[PDB]
Parts: sequence; structure tokens; C-alpha cells
Amino acid sequence: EQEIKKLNVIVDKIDALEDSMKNLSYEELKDMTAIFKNRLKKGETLDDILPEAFAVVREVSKRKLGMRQYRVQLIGGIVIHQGKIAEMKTGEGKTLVEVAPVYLNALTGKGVHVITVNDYLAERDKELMSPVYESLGMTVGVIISNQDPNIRKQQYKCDITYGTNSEFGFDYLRDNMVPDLSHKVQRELNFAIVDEVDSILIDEARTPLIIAGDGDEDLKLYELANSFVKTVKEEDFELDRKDKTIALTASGISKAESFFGITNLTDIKNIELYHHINQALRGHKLMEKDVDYVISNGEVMIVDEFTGRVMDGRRYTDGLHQAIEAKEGVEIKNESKTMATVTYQNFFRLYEKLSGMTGTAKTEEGEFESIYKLNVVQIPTNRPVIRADLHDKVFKTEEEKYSAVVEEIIRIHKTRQPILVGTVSVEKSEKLSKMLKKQGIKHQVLNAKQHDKEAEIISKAGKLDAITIATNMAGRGTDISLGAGDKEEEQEVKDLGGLYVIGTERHESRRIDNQLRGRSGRQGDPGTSRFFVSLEDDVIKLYGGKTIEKLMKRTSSNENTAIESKALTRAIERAQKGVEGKNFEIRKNVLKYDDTINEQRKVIYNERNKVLNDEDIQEDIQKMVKDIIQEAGETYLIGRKRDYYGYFKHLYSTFMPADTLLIPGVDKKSVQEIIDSTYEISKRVYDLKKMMLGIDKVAELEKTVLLKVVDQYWIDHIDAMEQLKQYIGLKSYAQKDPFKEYALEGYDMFEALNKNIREATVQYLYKFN
Repeated sequence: EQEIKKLNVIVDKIDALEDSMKNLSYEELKDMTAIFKNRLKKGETLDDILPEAFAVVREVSKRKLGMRQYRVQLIGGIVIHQGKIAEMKTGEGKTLVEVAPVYLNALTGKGVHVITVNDYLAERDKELMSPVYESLGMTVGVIISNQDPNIRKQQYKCDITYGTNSEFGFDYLRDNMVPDLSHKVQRELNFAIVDEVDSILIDEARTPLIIAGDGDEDLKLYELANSFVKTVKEEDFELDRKDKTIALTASGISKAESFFGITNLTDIKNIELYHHINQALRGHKLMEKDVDYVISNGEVMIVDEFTGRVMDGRRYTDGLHQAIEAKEGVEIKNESKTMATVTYQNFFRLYEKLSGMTGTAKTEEGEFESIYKLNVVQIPTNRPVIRADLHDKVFKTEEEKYSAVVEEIIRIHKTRQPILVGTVSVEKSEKLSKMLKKQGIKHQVLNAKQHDKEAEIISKAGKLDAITIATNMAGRGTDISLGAGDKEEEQEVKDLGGLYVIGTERHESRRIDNQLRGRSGRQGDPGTSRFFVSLEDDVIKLYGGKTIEKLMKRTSSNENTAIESKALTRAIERAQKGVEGKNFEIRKNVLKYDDTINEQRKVIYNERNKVLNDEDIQEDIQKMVKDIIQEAGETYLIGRKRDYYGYFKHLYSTFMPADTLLIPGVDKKSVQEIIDSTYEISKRVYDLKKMMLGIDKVAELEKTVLLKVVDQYWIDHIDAMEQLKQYIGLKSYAQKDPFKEYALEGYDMFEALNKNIREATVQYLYKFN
């Protein structure tokens, strides 16, 4: 309320400025982008310049679109500017509301992302609003699926880029899968306005964004690595049963490189081949059937050394399991491979400034503030809503209800009022449509299969004899104008009561119910809506409880008569809130599983970027080197009581070149100076490297390897964490939450990931120079 008064005082300022914009030329209006930037360099903030800048946009808007913004459109724009969700009904001009705040934030030159739910929408909307951004001297881009990358970076280069939610996501993952910084397509994730914020950020929130890779080579590599190991003789590898290491000897390397037709197997270029080879070796000579793993029902299964029983489910990490599949003649898995993933939720949280619009979001406000720091402001409508939202017409059976819907559509169709029928699936749409065809009724069916074609059709849905069956995801973003652009047909159809809205099922949420109603009664227009439902409908039947159960058990009487009573109405409403409650509670619970992989992922991506953008990673390599030494110090010199043979055999198999570990004074030399001394020997290995190749090649090599190693291990960790979620599905405990195991094991796994990266980076930089 006071909230609206505040917004209104700002709008008053825009209106005061109208007169002056009215008498400027086109070039004067366009010259305002430079006046705004220069003043921004001088001291004013976007908040200080917004009135005048909105005034510039209304004006260019009036002349170029012939759409002068209304007060409530400017209010929505200010809210969006605030990095909030403006709740605006269907027909309030969301697409237009976006132009002023977008334009305002595009002035920083940092870029702005206007997000849609699909390709057709993003292109249409950008094409439609381009004349105004261009008339203000800015450039607009757009991102869609059938798109050339070269064009892709350019779209992000414009001051403004349009695109659908998933493509801004896909691009982000790809940018963190790149080898060279100058391969990225994006700039900073600055500001994002998300359309239909509740379906995206709430309903679809968990949607995984996956960049996946083909298992073409993984399958040949696994096959080939296995037959190459099969020809290996004892003189080709050195193994240690006790400490479980196995490395190829020099003859092993030769047989290997001649076998695979390669030149230096240990060089970083062959990381992938070398890694599949070490796993076959290990799989073949360190693991044994009926001791380490068993084969049952055609699968390699892990034996728990704690009981000798199998670990139903669990798989070996880093290709080791496949290695054993090939080794045993078992079906290796051709499962699709995931190179990168992020959900909508975690992706939209990455923006410095977030925003959104929707027709209904106030009820989910707690969650929007909790998850994203988004608050909701309800923007009053331009005109009063007179659409009659009538009470549900209830039936005992689904067949009675559809039969009743066909008749209601006939009765109305005969008065030639247009009818929008809401449905919950392509299958319902077809059942309904086949029933209208039975009675000779012409109509159109929108299945959200082809947005553009569906769009021209939904636009004509406000015509005189219009009947349109629309699935819940068909025809969004297009307005249903009464009379389709004819003043005579519009007032006529308007005289008739506007668009008639019929729902054939209640949805999993009252919001979607409201979104179907919102299809009619736009901008002051008349209209009517009603829901036809029945006890057999999913929400009623799955969540309505004992009252419904009893009702469905009764002996069927009075076919086709509607049912009603207050107690029937309390149980119908209660059922809907039940699924709303459940869905809400499931969201909350999956959130902590999702946050855990999300927090891992931010650390690995920040690191990966630190590499991609330089600054300096040489100390980080020196920290990994020290790390490995401290750990070996702890495992062998302390855990095993100065087991020098093992301390050095371990450091040697890990990364140190042969015969370098000579320390005297050992035996009455503290463990720390044994680590300090060992480190100085490492520094001299690396001094030899710097003298042979030069500091530049050394620092660069660091870059090349750290990156290739992080990718190798992080793609496997991704898979291993998904496997972890799967396993904690089963075995639970009488203590507290399945989540606690999950977290504990996730943490141990995350430490195992970083231990792997360092040992492999460091080996590669130090062991084979």
C-alpha cells in the first residue's frame, strides 16, 4: 500500500517530464543515451536518472510502438528495476513493462538479459521491441537453439540480449568447459528479468541443465585399453600388492605407445588414454574376482571388506568400474555422459541482479524471498477486473464432467461467444476434441508442440465463433484480444460477454488455475471463467482423502447431475492445498541435496576460472606440492612410525622422479624437517625443469595440466555424486535424516576429489621431465 504510494510518487516525476519529451526530435531522444552515461560517470546513480530515463522510453515508446506506457506499466518497470518480481496480470503488457528498466540498466554497458520461457517468444519479443532500443542507440541480441556460436558471442555483445531460460543456462555451463578464455560466449551475468518467474523459479526450479558428451570413445577406449592390457607381460609393469599401486615400465610404455600409435604416453596430451590404461592395469592386476568384486546377474559388484557381502548398487569411481566390465566380458555401460550441470535455480542465483514477472506470485513470496532474495509487489491493474470467476461445477465421474463440458461449450458456442478450454494434457485435449468432432463442432487444438503456429491461432481465439482447446503449456505470452483487431468484431464479441474460460481440471496449484482464468477479462474487458471437475480427477482422487474415498465407494446414482455441498467443497479445496503442501515440502527437502552439489560446483568453477584468467597459479601448485608431502608425512612417518621405505616409495610413485629422495641425518631428525627437506628436493626438481624449459613454459604447463586434470576428475565426481543420491535412496537409519549421510559422504568425496586433482597435476608437472 504505502509501497504503492512510494512507487506512485516516482511515476509523478515521469509524468512531469512528459511535456518536454513531447517536443524533442528523434535525434534528441537518441542523444539521451550519451547524456545518461556521461552523467553516470560523473556521479549520479541509476536511481537518480530513472525518472528522466523512463520519460525518454515512454516517449520513444509512444512514437515507435504507438504504445504510451500507463502509470501501472511504469510502476511495474520501477519494481523490476529494484530487482524484484512485479506481479502483473495477463494483458497488462509485461513485454512492454520490461523495455524501460531494461533500457535503464543497459546504460551501465554491462548488458541485460531478458528471459523468456521459449524460442518463439524470445524472438518475437525482441523483434517487436528492437525499434525502441535502436531508436535509443542501443543494440539488442537474441539467443535461441538453432544457433551458430559466432553469432552467439555477438548476441551477448549487444547492450541487451533476449533468450529463453535454458539457453542462458546451457551457455554458462559451456563457458566453464572451455580451454581458452577467448572461447567464452558470455560476459558477466549482470541483470536478469525472468518472465513467468513462478513456473520457472518455483515449479521448474529443479530442472537440470545438462551439457552432455558422447560415449563413442569411452566405449572404444574402455575396449581397447582392455585388450592392450591383455597383451602386457610382467616385464611391462611394476605393482605393489600392499600399497596398491601399479605403473607401466618403460617396455610397458613402448608397447603402449606403439599399440595406440602415440608418441609420449605420459605427456599431458594423452591424459585420457593414459588414465583409461592405468585403470585397466589396476582392474586387471590389483583387483580379483571372488575377493574384491563378484560378478552376478551379469554385473560387476563390490565386495565390502567389512562383511564379504556385496554392496548392492555402489560402483567403482573414475572408469575403474567400466575397466572391470571390459576385463570380465560384462556389458559396459553406454550411458549418456554429463560434462556439466546446473539447475535453473542455482543458475538464476548467479546474477548480480535478479527480477521477474508473473501474473501470480504473492502467495509464494516467502519462498521467493528465502531462495532468491526476491520480494513481490502486486502491481494494480490498468483497469478494474470485471471478469466473473464462477464456482466449480462438480461431477462424480470424469465421463460425466466431459459430457457436461461438451454441452456447456455447445450452449455458449451457439450464442457465438469465443471459448477457451483449458486442459491438463495433449491426451485430454484429444479426448475433448474427439467429443466435439462427434457433435460436429469446429475448433482448434493447441498442444504446445509448435509455438509460432499456435501463437497465430491463439491470437484469433477472441473471434466470434472461436473454440480453442489449450493444454496448460500452449499459447502463453500471446494475448487473446476480443475481435482479433477488429473494432466492430471486438465491441460485438465484447457485447456478448468477452472470452469465455472453461477449465477441465484443477491443477497442482491455485496459481495455474488463476493463470487460466487470466486468459479472459483483460484490461477491463468482460469475461467469465469456470472449472468443471470430478471426483476421478487426479488432485481430487490422490489427495482429497477419506471424504472422497467414501464418495467414490457409494452406489452410483443420478447420472449427469452436478454434486455440491459445503462439505464437498471443503474436501475439494483441501485436496488442492494438500498437493500444494506436499510439492512445497518436497522442494524444501531436495533443496539441501541440491545446495550441497551447488557449493561443490562453485568452488571447482571458481578455481577452473582462476586458471582460465591467470593472475597467478604457481603458488597454488606449490601449495599442492606441500600438501601431498604433509599427507605422506602423516600417513607414513607418523601413521606408520617413520616407515621411511614407504614414505619415499609413496612420494616416488606419486610425483618424484627416481632416486632423488636422499635425506641424511634421518633417525633423529624431526618429522617436520623430514617434510621440509623433502620439499627442498622437490624445488630442485622443479629448478631443473625451469632451467631446461624456461620459466614461461613452466608456468604455462602448470595452466594446461591443472585444467585438463580438473575436468577429468570433476566430470567423474558429478557422476559419483548422482550415484550417491541414488544409494541413499535405499538404506536409511533410525536417527534423523537421510540427508546427514548424504552430506557426510559428500564431504568425504569432495576431499577425495581434491586429493585426486593435486596428485595428478603434481605428477604431470614433476614426474616425467
